[PDB]
Amino acid sequence: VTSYTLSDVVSLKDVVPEWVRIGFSATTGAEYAAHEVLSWSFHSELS
Amino acid sequence: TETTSFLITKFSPDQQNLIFQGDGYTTKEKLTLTKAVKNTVGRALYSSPIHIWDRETGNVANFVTSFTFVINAPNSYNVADGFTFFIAPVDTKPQTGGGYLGVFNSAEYDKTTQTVAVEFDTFYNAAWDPSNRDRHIGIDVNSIKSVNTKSWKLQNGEEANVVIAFNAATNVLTVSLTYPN
Ligand SMILES: OC[C@H]1O[C@H](O)[C@@H](O)[C@@H](O)[C@@H]1O
Ligand SMILES: [Ca+2]
Ligand SMILES: [Mn+2]
Repeated sequence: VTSYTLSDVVSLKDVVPEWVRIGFSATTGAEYAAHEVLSWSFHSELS
Repeated sequence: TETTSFLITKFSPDQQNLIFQGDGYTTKEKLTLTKAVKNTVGRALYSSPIHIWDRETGNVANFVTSFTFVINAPNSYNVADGFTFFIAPVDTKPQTGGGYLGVFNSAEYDKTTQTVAVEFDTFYNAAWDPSNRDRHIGIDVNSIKSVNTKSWKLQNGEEANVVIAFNAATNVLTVSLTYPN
């Protein structure tokens, strides 16, 4: 079980609009690979 | 209070609660962003917009997302370019491909982009990536040049389990990637 964690402060309020859409992106260029997602869950709560 | 939640433990060929862009498509069991072909881009968005913060109250949402992804490189040594989880405006569309990961257009800070992404970068772009040349996890804010990174050893074709959480109280975004082996 190998694990990596990273964290930092992101003032979301100043970067993104009030409403957003979330998703995944993957690209290839001169070099490449297949990028796949097997499952996905999300939960948000705004008071 | 406004909450939005969803769980998809297995994708289906007809995944209607998702918006596809580029070469993204689903199949039985998996969501494919890109095939192992040169110069492509694939994106998938959840269909419903999400209320992340509110100008009226100034409150910001606490959120958590979990997903399992797999990178399968036919050439285990020459791998590009990477995968990202992003939060963008409702009208988001693919941006520059290749090293830009389909979410950004430059290494300078562009406030008009209004996108925060967490990248899983597999290729070293000299112009902005970490000098150590390591593959890495990175937090991107309106720029392809991460505000913070962590070297990461890609395990070709292995399922990576990821959790990204955002704490509204502290404005801390936490990313966590785990492999079986
Ligand atoms: O695919 C690796 C590399 O290939 C080319 O050099 C360009 O498409 C870059 O943007 C990309 O990072
Ligand atoms: Ca890169
Ligand atoms: Mn990078």
